[PDB]
Order: sequence, then structure tokens, then C-alpha cells
Amino acid sequence: DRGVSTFSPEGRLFQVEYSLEAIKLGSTAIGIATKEGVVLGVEKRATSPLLESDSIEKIVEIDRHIGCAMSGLTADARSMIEHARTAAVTHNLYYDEDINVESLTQSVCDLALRFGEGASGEERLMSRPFGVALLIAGHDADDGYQLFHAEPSGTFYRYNAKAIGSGSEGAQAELLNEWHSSLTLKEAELLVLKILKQVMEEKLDENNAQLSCITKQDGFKIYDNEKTAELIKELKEKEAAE
Amino acid sequence: GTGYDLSNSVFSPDGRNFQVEYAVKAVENGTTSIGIKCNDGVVFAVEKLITSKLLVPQKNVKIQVVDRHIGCVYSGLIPDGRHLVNRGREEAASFKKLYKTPIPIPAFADRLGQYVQAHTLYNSVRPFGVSTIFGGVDKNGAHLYMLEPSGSYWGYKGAATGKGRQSAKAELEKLVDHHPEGLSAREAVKQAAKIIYLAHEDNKEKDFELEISWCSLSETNGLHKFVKGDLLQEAIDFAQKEI
Amino acid sequence: GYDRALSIFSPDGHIFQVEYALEAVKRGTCAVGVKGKNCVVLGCERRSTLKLQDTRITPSKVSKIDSHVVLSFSGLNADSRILIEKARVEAQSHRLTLEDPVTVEYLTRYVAGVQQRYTQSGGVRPFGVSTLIAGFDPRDDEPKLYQTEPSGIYSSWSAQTIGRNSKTVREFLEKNYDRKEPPATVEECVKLTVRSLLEVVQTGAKNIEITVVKPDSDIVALSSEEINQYVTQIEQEKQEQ
Amino acid sequence: LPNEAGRLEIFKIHTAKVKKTGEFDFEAAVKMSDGFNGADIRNCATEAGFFAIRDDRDHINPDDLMKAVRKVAEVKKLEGTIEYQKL
Amino acid sequence: MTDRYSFSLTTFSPSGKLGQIDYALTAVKQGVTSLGIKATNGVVIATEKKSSSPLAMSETLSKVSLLTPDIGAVYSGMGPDYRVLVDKSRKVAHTSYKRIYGEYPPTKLLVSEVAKIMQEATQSGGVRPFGVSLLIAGHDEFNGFSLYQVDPSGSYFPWKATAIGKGSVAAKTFLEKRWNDELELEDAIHIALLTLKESVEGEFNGDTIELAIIGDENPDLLGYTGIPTDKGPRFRKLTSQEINDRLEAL
Amino acid sequence: AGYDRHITIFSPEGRLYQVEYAFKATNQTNINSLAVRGKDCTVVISQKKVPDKLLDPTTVSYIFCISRTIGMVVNGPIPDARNAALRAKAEAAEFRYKYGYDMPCDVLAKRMANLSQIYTQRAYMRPLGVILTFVSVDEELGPSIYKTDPAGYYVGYKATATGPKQQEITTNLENHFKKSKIDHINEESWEKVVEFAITHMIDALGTEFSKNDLEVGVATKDKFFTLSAENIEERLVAIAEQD
Amino acid sequence: LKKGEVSLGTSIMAVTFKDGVILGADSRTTTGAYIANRVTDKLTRVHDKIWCCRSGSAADTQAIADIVQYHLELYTSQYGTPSTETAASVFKELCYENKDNLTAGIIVAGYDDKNKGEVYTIPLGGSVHKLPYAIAGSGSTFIYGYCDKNFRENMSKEETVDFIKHSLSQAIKWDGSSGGVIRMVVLTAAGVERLIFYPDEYEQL
Amino acid sequence: FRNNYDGDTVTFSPTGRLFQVEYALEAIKQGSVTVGLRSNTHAVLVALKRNADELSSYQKKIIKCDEHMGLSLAGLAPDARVLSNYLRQQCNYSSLVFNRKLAVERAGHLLCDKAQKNTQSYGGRPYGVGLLIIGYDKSGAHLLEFQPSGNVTELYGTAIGARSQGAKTYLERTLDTFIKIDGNPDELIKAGVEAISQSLRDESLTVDNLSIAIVGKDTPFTIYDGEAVAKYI
Amino acid sequence: GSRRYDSRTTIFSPEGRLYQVEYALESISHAGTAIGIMASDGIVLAAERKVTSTLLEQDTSTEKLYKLNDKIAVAVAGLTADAEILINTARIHAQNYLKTYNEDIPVEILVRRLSDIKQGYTQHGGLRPFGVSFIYAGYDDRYGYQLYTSNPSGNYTGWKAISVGANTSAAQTLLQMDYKDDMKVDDAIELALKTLSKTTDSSALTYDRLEFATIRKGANDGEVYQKIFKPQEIKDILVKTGIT
Repeated sequence: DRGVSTFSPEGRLFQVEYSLEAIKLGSTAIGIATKEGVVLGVEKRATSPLLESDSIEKIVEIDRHIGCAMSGLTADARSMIEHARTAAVTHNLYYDEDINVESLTQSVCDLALRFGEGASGEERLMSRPFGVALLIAGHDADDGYQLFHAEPSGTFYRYNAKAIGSGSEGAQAELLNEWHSSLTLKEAELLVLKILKQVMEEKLDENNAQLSCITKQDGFKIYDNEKTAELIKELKEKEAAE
Repeated sequence: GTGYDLSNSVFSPDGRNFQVEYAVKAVENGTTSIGIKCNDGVVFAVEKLITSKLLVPQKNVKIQVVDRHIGCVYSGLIPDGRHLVNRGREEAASFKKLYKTPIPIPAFADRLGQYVQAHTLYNSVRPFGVSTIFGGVDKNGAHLYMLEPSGSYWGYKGAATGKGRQSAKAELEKLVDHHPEGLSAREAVKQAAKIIYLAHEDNKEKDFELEISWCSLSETNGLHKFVKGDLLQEAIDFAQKEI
Repeated sequence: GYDRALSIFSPDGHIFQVEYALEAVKRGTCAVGVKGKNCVVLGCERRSTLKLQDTRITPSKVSKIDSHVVLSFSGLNADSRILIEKARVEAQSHRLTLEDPVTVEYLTRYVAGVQQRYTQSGGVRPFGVSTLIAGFDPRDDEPKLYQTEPSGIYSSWSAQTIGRNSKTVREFLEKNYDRKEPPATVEECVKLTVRSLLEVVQTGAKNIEITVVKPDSDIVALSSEEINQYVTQIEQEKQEQ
Repeated sequence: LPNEAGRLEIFKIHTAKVKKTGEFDFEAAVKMSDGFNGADIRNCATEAGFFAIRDDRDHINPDDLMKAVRKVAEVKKLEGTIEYQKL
Repeated sequence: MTDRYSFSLTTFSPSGKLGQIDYALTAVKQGVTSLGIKATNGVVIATEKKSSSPLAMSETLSKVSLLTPDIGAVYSGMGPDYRVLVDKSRKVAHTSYKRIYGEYPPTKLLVSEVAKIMQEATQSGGVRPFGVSLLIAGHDEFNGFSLYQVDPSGSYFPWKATAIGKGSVAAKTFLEKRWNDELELEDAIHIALLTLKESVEGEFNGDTIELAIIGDENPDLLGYTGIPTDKGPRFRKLTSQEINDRLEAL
Repeated sequence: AGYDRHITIFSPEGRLYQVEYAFKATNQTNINSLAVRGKDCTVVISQKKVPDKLLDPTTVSYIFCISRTIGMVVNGPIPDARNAALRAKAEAAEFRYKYGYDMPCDVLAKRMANLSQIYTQRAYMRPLGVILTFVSVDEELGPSIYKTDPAGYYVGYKATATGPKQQEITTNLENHFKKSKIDHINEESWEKVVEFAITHMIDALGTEFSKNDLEVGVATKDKFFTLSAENIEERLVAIAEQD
Repeated sequence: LKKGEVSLGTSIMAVTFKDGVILGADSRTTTGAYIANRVTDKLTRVHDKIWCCRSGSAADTQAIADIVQYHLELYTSQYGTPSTETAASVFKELCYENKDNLTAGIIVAGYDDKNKGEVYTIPLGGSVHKLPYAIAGSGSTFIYGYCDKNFRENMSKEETVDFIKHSLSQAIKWDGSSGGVIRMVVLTAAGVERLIFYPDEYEQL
Repeated sequence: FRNNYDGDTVTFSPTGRLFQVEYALEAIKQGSVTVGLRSNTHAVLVALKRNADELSSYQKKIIKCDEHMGLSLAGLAPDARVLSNYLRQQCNYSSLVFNRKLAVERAGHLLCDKAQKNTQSYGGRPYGVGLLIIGYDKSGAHLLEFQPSGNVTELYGTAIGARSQGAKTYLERTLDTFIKIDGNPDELIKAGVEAISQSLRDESLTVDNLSIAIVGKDTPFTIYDGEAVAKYI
Repeated sequence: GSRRYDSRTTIFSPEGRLYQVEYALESISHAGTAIGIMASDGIVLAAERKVTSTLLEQDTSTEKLYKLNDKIAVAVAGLTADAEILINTARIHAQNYLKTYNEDIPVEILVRRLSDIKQGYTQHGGLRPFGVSFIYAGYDDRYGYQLYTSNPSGNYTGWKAISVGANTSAAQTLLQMDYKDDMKVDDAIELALKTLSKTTDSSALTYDRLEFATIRKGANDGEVYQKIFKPQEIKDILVKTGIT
């Protein structure tokens, strides 16, 4: 029972600290950025067998060459994507080009902490900051493939391999020794599914998990259920070796 | 009840305000500042406490001058002291636009007076915890005023507030008996430096700085400027002679 | 107006204005519905405590947003009128702006998207009602059944129920109904909804309202005598089996 | 509370046995007294003695008096205006 | 910015009522008691002037104001918000009627506008309900002479005769047997004097009692002649000497 | 629910807690003053108390001039006193340009009272901790004095007063009117009216004042002015000679 | 200047001298075919010691002269005795922004214990300047030759009246838009003195 | 601790302080550490960049305003972007309207006016990020230290961040050294490296951790990242 | 700060309801009792005033009843202050439909527009909801005779016989068993008289404490006639029905 601008004794806002804890309360989103492409994946976490695979979509498309995933509460994610596509597609009209991935992350993260009650100097109406974590990926003609993370605190870092949600601790440390600069696009697909299989309740299938891909030519592409099932069958052969 | 000291507009059972009283304690936690009023003009002086050797000498000006005829010195929170001059700067610009000739000293006191009064009437804002001393040479004679956090002010022959308020301002009473007929503007500069060192007994634990500025019709002729050159160093040796 | 925020993150990471709003749906009338291949059926109950309620003058529990799609909610009736009116205006606004008939997918994300605003808008409170949008897209016979939660999360379901005694009906729809082989006839879709209402309505007639959704903008509302016809056939095969 | 006319004779009571200089004015402390009482002037006469000890003065100068008179007005926090029972 | 309180100070109590309007009626009994009596030939209202200081002037203090020339008003207690309500009532009465319909509103329509201002204070935030209770009495061409009781909660009720204030318990009961169908204007004045005299524990004279009566249309109170249509206002304020004439009349 | 006493709302006793403390704020300064109605004019007196010698006696005043035809005296803290002072001057100017000729005394006391009633009813504004007392000479009712309470209730007085000793001062002005059975002083000259109110103030307070201890306002017909130090001291000369 | 609006014009002038300043104006108001009001007065008092005349459109000056009284009332009560430079600046800001809607001539003059009398005239543009003598209006168009030749610095009270009386007489006989009785005001250290003439007096000189 | 008196932004403590100002002040001391110094003809700004993972990058702690000036942030990162927009807006305001570059002395006063509005009014909050303003004009190089309250004071050099106050020991003994060094930008940059090294405990300065931005008369403001600062390690 | 004095008018309780709305429903039981009856040939409305005495004016007054339209009546049970706000906006919204579409407004459209006002304060505005309940009865050529009621929560449902105010469940018990579909206008009056007599707190029942406004249909079909019973006509039906 206080204002959203009240600082904690640690020097932080109460709205910022409790928003980071809502990330683990939702699903787990894992992705890896390589030199040949960025492999992103999410977990639908179906609570009932009657849930359709096309129901929950945690991977949207901001641009043909730029894509992102969501985790946790998806209520705040849909609002950010509307502003993310606004700061992107409209930016194409201004400069007649594609917006930078790092520049697009700044415009999206700046809309988090602008909330308040009766903000002086201008009109800002927001009840609470966004409690959703977004992993921003894309490709450009200069820096190359990059994978960022949009935090509710307004800060962003460039991660080569990042695991958010419930896998922000156990599944995050497993990607330290399994990542390498020479990792290709095909080997990265089996590496993500290898982590998603161990962190999932039941067996890994196309209904409980959805993966995407971002390349230079094809751009943002979502793996088909038949394409995903072929990668899962190849994963079982990699689990049993010696 | 409980919580009368929480918000602003809530009165105390004896008819006073706690937030106004709490703002007075914030005035005595800052650097002290004094003032001297004469017939030709007024003299401003402030003692700036130096924290460490990282401070650059004489590159910091605490006194914010309103137009050419009004200097302003404050003792208290630095952010709250600059907002009063910035508000008075717009009042002086709005006055000279419609009213032509610059605003006199007793007229400029009403702009800062009512503006602080509005902060005590709202629960969404807080009163200023800084005491600003302003003055100069008006169209007729001269005047000096000291704005208190409560908004109460009057004409002052001298004004001092800060850590040395109990000391420096107590020495102003001896200045009246010393020159009951009148005091020149040049002699008031040397007397202002001595008052700083008389109240320095509590400031001896840190490093100090002397900044003196005066305005009158005898020399500057309606120009408020800081003391520089050999005039500032001359007042230091005369003040430190009795110390 | 009122600029003070309401929804605040709990120290556990949740929101009080959300979870406490979900209890209003669980205390309301249960709304269950299923979808077949060629048809979609949305059942709804009423309050059995109040009597002397004329069915004709009483507004239907299933609100029709468009000719090809309707809305049957469960929850606070005070917050439902706000969603029904704003969804129908957007239905005509979409026909004005894009000159296209609305789709069930666009209607669900709009209503769920509007609910995301009030949760994020300081000075207002989230809706305490959950709506079920079911219909058919233009030039498409594929059934579309979408759930809209008060928190703003929407999803598609073959058979889903909300309201009181929801977990009892959900466990009944998983074993009895199969999503891989849905019924291709309208009569089997109506009898399936009645079987789910036997454990909630608990031997009642005038308190049951079933709405049949058919493609090509065809809506046939079952009357009081038509609903009891399917109830009798099921009760004869229930106790005897 | 003794007024300006009532306190005028009180300053000479507390300073009667206190040694001081030949030139003295008690009318200055009358205006300096804000809401004081008859006893608080004894405090003003007591603090004036210790101010002359550091300067090695057996007689209290009038300048040391005005410093001690305001010293009570500097402290404050005694309230004293909250008694409404005067009738 | 300005004010950050947009919420209403009046909330529903767990007992099923509003805590603000409940204590508002209590504050009406904390001050001077007014009254009024409606008759066939006019409406007679009366009140008492309680001077906080013995050197105060009762002529400058008017407890009976004038909204429209045909309708008077009287309050109870000190009436802190009474000046605010009357200033806002005279504006809405002339704007919505005199500036639109060209004529002054009747008694039934004016009390609805007076209560329209008080009912907004109990709902719209940033303000508190009015702790005053007025009495709307006047004459029109349809309802005739009518007296309405304005409650501090924002509701109005018609009454033949009523007395609200510190002595509202005893004074209202005494007016039940003293009122009947056939009464005159001067006959209703003696009814007000016998009831008010028992409620006055202080000095009893004409300067401490303001007696306002509504009679026929008086050409002397009009100010112009030659127009037979307007014969002057019905409401009239009795002077100090005319009130003392009826005090010894008992 | 201890916040019921911190704002203005209906109390379970049927009263207002914050309004009760508004009257208590006027006794913080402890300044006694009174006003009497003469024959053709009105003269108001006030006790001038200067705590420190550094204050300019000409700058410190408890009597403010709203317009040429209207004077004002206010009791209590100066910040709330000068807050309503500039608000009263704005209402006097708006009445001259828009409405008509110069504002009389009763209209100024009524508009300032209704302005405080809005601040009292609305919970986001605290009431003024001072008391507005206006003196002037009307061209119709003649001399009149209207004392505006901080609760927003204005009423006319014959001879009024202010301060914590008002109840003891009122007895002096009351007993004089009971024996003579007159509502105003019959002295036509305004000079005798000045010495009239000063005589009753000295005997009531038991203190002989000086030229700097009192400020006597004089409101004549369509004119208002404040007596200087020489004019106030001249009145005290004839008082000691007659009595 | 629209069609059908009342315009004062005529001739208004002020001449400073040693003991003070004396203004003057006529009583005639004429728009183009007809003399509307011959008994009126163009003198306006914004303050006891500060006087202001009115020229050009009548309502344009009467509205501005009243607004200045609203500003000087807040200026005098809150501060003190006004001066001639401050009062003339209020007329400038009102005519600067309203120059499109409000276009009229204004001449402001006052008395002081230091600078004595000063004359500040505002043309249709809205600027204000200091001049020892200033004329405005339609009647004053013909007096430019007489006022400049016979003007003297620091004259007496008798020479100041005779200078204005003979100047305004040429603005009447030679211009039909101006005429009537001559209304003049005298500003000295004693107070305000009113002086009025008649058509049977100055026309015989 | 937590909320007792000053938890409301408009409330004053009985000791004459403000906890909300103290809460945001402690955010800088727990943030990223940075140092700085200046000379007559040059000014050197050295900042340290951290992160939560080895695979993660390092967010830049130095924001560029114009070619003649720059700054650094220690505190919450997005709170400095809002203040940087107000500072860059005044740089283009004086460039378009006055055709002049924004002075360092006038930039501190305009930056103080932004923070004082949120502290004196309810509903706002003071920025808990520090700003070290560097730049050059016709007068010379100037360095400023921003606080959550908005205090602006010109200094030769200072440090804000984790264990930054303890790193001032090297700046005090060398205070008489770098102030007399003119025309030697390489030595002035290396002076800031030894100052920030006093606060290093766990990890030392590396290629990606070290961020140095120098500004001067003939040399405009330039941010050196990557291998550009590898030679100054 | 303004957060401490705010009582949080509209918030979701742990039980899933609203605090101010739950307490506003109790205020109806502390007000007069309004009982509507929908007959075959018309609609009969009943009401009882609270706090009445001899000094009350019985000539022209209606506390619990008003007329929003020629073909539509209304029954007011609740706080009178909060009632006039919705009643004034009712005639405005009713004439706007008649000003544009140039036809008589039905009851279903009139209630849902007024209910959205009560639903607005329960969502935004940070204010209290209206603590007054209404019963809307009118004639229409679409669904026929329509009888609806409202609540402080802003919900409306169809009702053949509705009872609000004091003793809500006590009156509805006698109305359920004695209701018939063939009940005419004359038989509907006897149903309200016997109900209000047994559910009151007094011994006898007079005509000063009751209010009745019905809707009668004349010989010409398609248009009804709104008739508010005067105190002279109220005491007449008490003798003919045997209530006295």
C-alpha cells in the first residue's frame, strides 16, 4: 500500500523488484545466438490435453529479419509487441531502412519505467511496469546476429545463450560449457531441444514446445510440427551413445 | 490522534505545523550565510564549507543574482535554494516586461513570499527547507529581507542563518551599537569577513571559503557583483588580525 | 479523474487485483461449451434461487456479437456489459475501416487486448468476468472456440468450461470427449453439453440455456421444450446403464 | 506570563545581586523576550555569567546579556502557549 | 497536479448507511433551531439570532436569504456552507430558468435544484457533504404555497410545518396539534411565536428573532408602477419594530 | 481509522476538528488589537511587537492597506496573513474594472469569507490560520467593521478585538456601551477617536506603550492612511496631560 | 478601422513646464458626417497623479484605459505610488498584442516629485517615447506648425495655458471634426486643478 | 528502516533529512564503479562495465551528448537515459536558438532543475543514477558530480560507484600532478587507470571491462571501446 | 499523500466481491419497500414511504415514484439524493432516442444506458456507486408489457413480480404462490395491498403511507395511459378490496 515511485531501502523501486520475480512464475524460454543464425524456443506448458497447439503463441514476429520470444505472464507481452512493431515498422518509413536490433531494444525498454501517478512535465498513464521478459533477436548488415534480453527494470544485455523463466538458474548454468563460438545452425537446434527435454515434465513433442529460427536469407521462420518432430527423433539418437 | 506530523496541511492540536518545524532544522544543517544592510546598499557574505581538497577554488558561486539589482544567498538544501531563484527569475522577467523599470527590493519579497505559501497549502508538495536571504538597492533607499521556510519575513538590518546562526547573527547586534548613525559600504565588506571568522569556531573542523558580494549606489551604482582583486584579500587580513 | 493505480505486484510476483478478480468467475454461473466439425454448441445455466423470471423479457445469457459469432461469458454481470458493447462497436468499426467481416481470432485478441489495457491503465480495475467466444470465420467451416481470461491470456480449446464446479466438468470432458474424433453431427454436440450440465444444474429445466452456432451466419436458439427433449433421452440411458 | 511592563521590574530582580558594569540597559531585553516568564530571566542571568568566564570578566557586560537573553529564545521547544485556562 | 484526492469522502458503512450524511444530520442539531408554518394565505417561517459576541450587530447578520422574489429560505445552526449553497443556488435558478424560460422557477422546481447541488457533494470527490439543512418555501401558480424540507443528505421532503435544530424534538411535536386545514397568515405567526419562545433560553426580543413571511404581491416592495401584470414580490422581511409588535401580542 | 481528525470531515460528535485548531493558530504570535467605530470614520489600533533590534520598524506592520478606501488588520502568523492580503487586493481590483465603482467594506469581507468556505469544505486545502478584520467607511451605512473568521463566517461588530486577551478586552468596550447606551463614539474629530481606543487599551493591559509599540490605523471617508511614529507619539502626549 | 465605429480624433496635447505639466482636450466627438457627442470628455484618470487622454476609436481607448486602472490598482496597493514610466508601459503591452483588433492613439502624462512632469505619447503602432510636447488626433494635424515654433522650455503657468489655448483654437476653426469647449487639467505640487474654456472666449483671440 | 516518516516524498524527517534522497543516494554506491579527472586543456573519463554473466555483453556506462562534451552513469541505467535526453535537448536548443554550445557550468544548473521538480512534488521520484559531466569550452575543462538530490559542484575529479569513495586516495596524492600536465593525453588517461584499480577486488581491468572517453580542446569527445583501450591497460 | 486517506472504494476482495457494492445493497433494506406487479392488461406498481407523519404534505408529492416517459413509469426504492442524479439523466437519454430516431424508447434500451452509469463508478472514477435501486415498467410493441428492476451493481433482469426494499424475501414469498398468468389489472391491485399490509411494521394501513402508479390500456389499442393514483383514489380502492 504505497506509491509506485517509492524506493526500497536497497535503493530500488518496489515495482521493479517484484516484477523480476514474476518471470520464474511462468514458462521457460531458451534461445541461443550463433554466427549462422539465432535459434529461439519456448514452452507452452499445456495444463490439459485438450489445449490446441495453435492456442498459446510465445514467439511473435516484429520484422522479417527480427524476432523475439516471451516468457512468464503474456498479458504484458502483447502490449509491448504492439509498441515494438510500432517503433520498428514506422522507423522503416522514416529512414527507408531496417531498424537496428540494439536500437529497437532501447525504444521498447524505455516504455517500462515511465509509469507513475500524476507524472509532472507530460502525460504518462500506466498502472504497473511490464512484468514480462522478452528476448530480442535479429540480424543486421554490420554487427550480425544478436540476442538481447528486455528486463522489466529497463536494462538489456546481449546474450549468446540465454535461458529465462523457470530455467533462469538451473538451465542457465548448463549453457556455459555447452556453448562455443563455432556452433553451427544445425547443431544449435539439437542443443536447445536437449535442454528443453530435461526441463519438461512429460516427454518432448511438438505440442508442448515451439521453436523458431532467424537467418539472413529466410529471416524469421517458425519450425513446422513435422519439422520439429524430425529434430526430436534425431535427439533421441544423440541421448544414447555410449 | 496519530500522524499529525506526516503530511503538510494537517494542523497540530496547538495550531502549528510539524512539517514547517522540520524544515527549520534542515536550514541549520547547511552552510551559514550572513548579511549587512547600509544606507547606500547591502552586503552579502557566505561561508562555503570545503569537504575535501578536490574542490576547485573560487570556481563555485553559491549566490544567484536576480537581474543586476538583486543578489540571493541561501542556507539550507542546495536543490531547494536554486528553485526559489529560478522562480523569482521568471517573476523579475515577467515584471520588467509589463512594468518596464526593474522590480524594487520590497516588491520582489512578495513574489517569493506567496510562492512558498502555496507549497504549505497542498499535500502533494512540500515546503522549502531552505532560508534564502535576498536584497539590493531599490528605487528609494535600500531594503533587506530573509525568507524563512514558513514564509514569514520582514525588513532586516541584518540576516544570518546556518550552523553559525547562534554566533554570527549574535554579533550583528554589536554592529548596530558600533555605527548607530550609519555604515559605509566599503567598511561593511571588512566587517562581513570578521563575522564569518567569529562564527568559525564551530567550522574549524573543516575547510572554509569566503565569498562576499555587495551592491550600492556609491561605486557599482546598481550593480550586484562579487568582490575580486586585492579588495577581497585586504578584508581577509583585517578580519584575521583580530582572530 | 482518478489517477491512482490499483493493480500492484505482490511480493510473490502475482497481482492482487487479478487473483482476487478470478474468484468472481468461480462464484458465478457455470458456462460450458463444445465444438464439433460442422457445428459449435455453447451451453449456459442461470440462477436457480430466483424465480418468477420471464424468459422472453430477460436478456439472453449468450450475447451475439456478430451474425457468425456469439459470446457466452461467466462472471460479474456489471463488467460484462462493458465488453459486449465495445466488442460490437469494433465489429462494425472493423467493417468500416478494413471493409472486411470480423474473424473469431481477431475478436478474441481484441477483447483480450482491451482487458490488457485496464490492467495496465492506472485508475481502472480489471474485468471480473471471463468470456467465451465461439463462431465461424467468413468462408470457413472450421470451428473456432477461444477462451478469454480476466488476466488477458487467451487460448483455443476443444471443450472447456468456466464458473462454479469447473474442475468437475473439465475432468468429465477429457475422458468422455476426444479431441481427435469430434462429432460431425449437431445432435451429438447438443447431447454432449447436456451431460456436462447434469452435475451442476442438478435437475432443472428453465435454468438451462443452450445456443447452437452454425456456419453461414446461422444461429438457432433451443427453446425450453427443445432443451428438455435431449434431457429425457440422456436420463433414460443414464440410470439404465 | 509577565508582560513587557511586568517583566521590566523582573530583570532588575535577578540581576540585583549580580555584579556588572556601570552602564546597563534592561529595556533591550524586554523586546528580546518572546513569551518568556519570570523564572526564564534567571536562566538569562545564569548563562550570562558563564559567557564572561572564558573572557576572564568578573562583571557581565551588556553585550553578554543580550547573547544570554536570546539563548533562551534560540532553544525554545518549551511550548507555553497551549494553556487556554486563563479566565 | 493541483489536488491529488479524486475519491469521495463519503463511503458506505458496514451498517448499511453513509457515515458522512449520518453525522451531517447530527451537526444540524448542534446549532440554532429554525422553523416554519404553511397556511392558506401564506407561509410563515421564523428563526433565532444567536450572537457569539455581545457587541455584534444583528442587522448585518441575515439568516433568511432570498433566492427568487417569491421564495424565501432559512437554515439552522451557524450555516458555514449556507453562503456557498445560496450563492450557487441563485446562479442555477436564474441561468436554468430566468435566462432560458424567462421567469423564476416555482417552489417545487427550485428545491430540486438546491438539492441537486447538495447531492453532488455526497458523490463527486474532493468535497464533503453540506452540513446545513435549509427550508424552501414559496408560492407559484400551480402548487400554490408549499414548504419543502432540505435534508443535509441531499434529499428533500414536503412538510406542512416543521422545526429542525437543537430543539427539533420538542418543537416539531408541538406543531402537530397547533396546525389544521384553515389558517391565516397572521394566525400562523402566533403559532411560530409560542413554539419559538419556549426554545429561547437567552434574551427574547425582536432583534434576536428574524421573522420572514410570504404574503400577497406588494406594490410597495416592487419599485415601479404602471404595469398591472407584476404587482411586486410576495416575500417580505419584517423590520425590528414590526416583529416586536407581535411579541407582546401573545 | 485515525485519519478522521487530520482533515475536515463530519465528526461523530457533529463538529469539525481542523476548524477548531484554526482559531488556535491566531494565538501563536500573541498580538492584541481592537477596532472601534467612530462617528464619521473608523480608527483601528494594534500592538506593535518587534522581537529583535535588527527588524526595521517601518517594514514590520500588522495593518495592511487593501485599497485607498479600505484598511485591514490581521491577527496570527504573517504567512497566512499576507496570503489572504494579496487575494483581497485582487478581488478589490476585479470589482473596480468589471463590476463598477470602488468596493465597500462589507463586500470585501463577504467575498473573502466565501473564498475560505470553499477551502474549508474541500479536503485538499487547509483553512487559513489567521483572522481577517476589515475596517472602512461606507457611503451608505457609514462606518462599519466586519471581522471574517477563518471558518468562513462573517458578522458585523460594533467594537471588536482580537488575541487571547480579547475576552478581557471586550469587557472594557462592552461596559462603556452599556452605560452610555450608544453604539458608536459621538466624537466627530478623528483625533479624539485615536486617543479614545488607546486609553482603554492601556488600562486593560496595564502597560504603557511607546511610539514603536503601537500601530494606529485611521480609516476616514474615501481615504485610508497609517499613522507614522511622530503621529502615534503625539497622541500619547495629550493622554498623559488629560488623565 | 472598420466602417461604422466611433472615433474620437480631434486634438489632444500636453506641455511640460517648470512647476508641473498641464494637459488639454476638446469635448467634440465626430465620425465623418455628424457630431455624435459635443459635451463628452476624453480625459481619463488612471491614478490621482497620472492622467491619460483618449484619441482614435472611442471604445478602443475606453476599454484599454479601464484595463490599466485594473493593473495600476494591483500595482499601487501591492507596491506604492506609481511613476510616469511604469504607467505608460501598461498601455504599450495592451496595444502591442491587440494592435490588429485595437488600434488607437494614447497620450499618457503624470506628475512626480523628482522628474516633475513627463509626456509619453503612443501612436497607432503602439510604441512609447518621451517628448516635451505631443499631439494626436485628427484635429491636431493642422497645429504642427504653430506648436513647434512658439514652444519654449520651462515656461510658467500663464504661458503654458496660453500656449495650449491658442494651439487648440487652430485645430477647431480649421478642422470641423474638432471643437466644443476646451477641457484642460493642471498638475502641480498642490493638487489637481480643472480648467475649462468656452467657444465665446478663445475664438475672439 | 523501510517506510516510517519520509516514505511519502513530501514528508520531512524530524532530524532534518530526507530518506527518499538517501534511498536513491545508496543506489549509486551499490552500482557500477567509475572514476574521472580533468586537466587544463584535457579531461579524462574512465568507467568500468560489469554484467551478470560471462557470455553476456557489457552495457555502456558512457553516454555521448555532443562532440565537445560527454558524461557517465553510475546507477540505474534507464534513469540516466531520461536525464541524458534533457541534457542533449539543451545542447541542440542552444545550438539552434543561440548558435552556441552548451556550457558545462550552465548544464549543471539545467540538470538540477529537472530533479528538483520530482522531489518537491508527489507522484514523482528522484533519479538514483549519478552523472559525471565532462566537457570543454573557451574557459576550460570542467567536471561535475550529479547526485539524486541534484547537487552540482565543480571538482578536479571524483568517483561514484561500488568502493568508489575509497579509490579517491590516489586522486588526492596525485591532485598536484595531473592538473599541471598539459598536452600529454596519454599520461592523463593512464592516471585514471591507476585510480580505478584501487577499487578492484574480484576482477581486474580487461579489454571489455575498461571504457575510457577523453575530451579536450583539439581533441573532441570520443568513446574508446574494445581494443582501443587495450594499450592503456 | 493521498494514498492513506483513500479507502479503496472499488477493489477485489479475497471472496471475489466488491466492498462498497456489498454494503450498498444493505442500504436498500433500510429504505422504503417498492413492489412491482406485471399483469396481463397492464402493470401495477406499489411503494411505501418511510418516516411519515401528520405534518407530511399529502396533496401533491411522490417520493418513491416518478414518470420518465408517457408510456414508461419508474419505482424508486433507495436513497433519494442519489436517485435524482440517475432520474435526471434518464429523461435526457430517453429524449435523445426520441430526438434522433423519432420514436418512443423501449425499456430495455433505457435501462442498459442507465445501468452503464452505475457500472462506471464501480470500475473507474474512484467514487461510490449509487445506493438507490429502481424498477422500470413501460409498454412496448416488441416484447409487450415489460417490467424490469435495477441494483446498485448495475444489473437488470426480467421480472414478473419484483420486490425491493425492506423485507425483500418476506414479500416475494407471498408473491410467488399467489401469482397467475391470467391475473388482470383489478386482481393485481389486491395482490399488492395484501402484501404491503402484512410486511409493514405498523398495525393498520392507511392511504397516506402508500403510493400506487399503474399503466392502463384504453379502448384504442397500441397506446397505453399512464395514471398516477391520487390520495383520493387510493383510499377508494382500500374499501372496495376490504383492506380499509
